[PDB]
Amino acid sequence: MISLIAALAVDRVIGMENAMPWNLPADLAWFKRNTLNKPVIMGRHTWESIGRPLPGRKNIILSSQPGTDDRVTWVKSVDEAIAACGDVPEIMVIGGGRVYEQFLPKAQKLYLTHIDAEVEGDTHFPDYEPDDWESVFSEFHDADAQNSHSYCFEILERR
Ligand SMILES: NC(=O)C1=CN([C@@H]2O[C@H](COP(=O)(O)OP(=O)(O)OC[C@H]3O[C@@H](n4cnc5c(N)ncnc54)[C@H](OP(=O)(O)O)[C@@H]3O)[C@@H](O)[C@H]2O)C=CC1
Ligand SMILES: Nc1nc(=O)c2c([nH]1)NCC(CNc1ccc(C(=O)N[C@@H](CCC(=O)O)C(=O)O)cc1)=N2
Ligand SMILES: [Mn+2]
Ligand SMILES: [Mn+2]
Repeated sequence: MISLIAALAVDRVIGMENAMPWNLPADLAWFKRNTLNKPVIMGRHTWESIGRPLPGRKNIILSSQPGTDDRVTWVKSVDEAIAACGDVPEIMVIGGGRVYEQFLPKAQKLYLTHIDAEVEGDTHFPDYEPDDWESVFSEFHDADAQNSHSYCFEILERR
């Protein structure tokens, strides 16, 4: 099964100038917890924004160019990415925008964080048909001393 995980600000913004302007440690804890010990698939731009391999996870990067780092696995197509994961229960697709768009039709599950933030961005989460998805978990949090915005963890499963 293929899953997508993402953090969306208002108007499905997910990034700006190859970075994420907000800082939500609670959300990054949620990301870690839901990805650890699973393969993660990402695009090249997202690899360059993270800046390092994510520990405890098989890092798989999509790029039409040859790899420039043997600490991670490089692939050249969507099908090859999926094959490189092997026989695992859950593949996590961690973006960015162009990668998300390609894996959304294959995905059975979405892990979305909705952040109450107004941010100008250049990258959006793909527009998905709400009828196709059933919310099976929701958890709202108010802002606190560590998290400057209110946010909502949501898990959706394809109907
Ligand atoms: N808020 C969130 O949840 C997340 C936000 N982001 C943000 O998204 C932005 C980056 O997203 P985006 O600009 O769309 O870039 P992507 O991360 O989606 O990566 C795009 C690159 O990945 C390669 N690629 C994608 N698909 C293929 C394919 N089928 N075959 C071969 N190569 C492929 C290409 O590399 P190449 O050009 O070398 O061929 C392409 O240029 C950043 O700002 C990041 O911070 C990222 C993840 C999560
Ligand atoms: N919900 C969600 N939030 C995000 O911030 C996110 C996402 N999903 N999907 C992809 C993505 C891409 N960018 C990044 C950037 C940094 C880390 C990172 O440093 N993660 C550490 C966090 C450790 C912690 O704070 O607990 C990790 O080990 O996963 C991960 C993904 N970011
Ligand atoms: Mn197999
Ligand atoms: Mn806010």
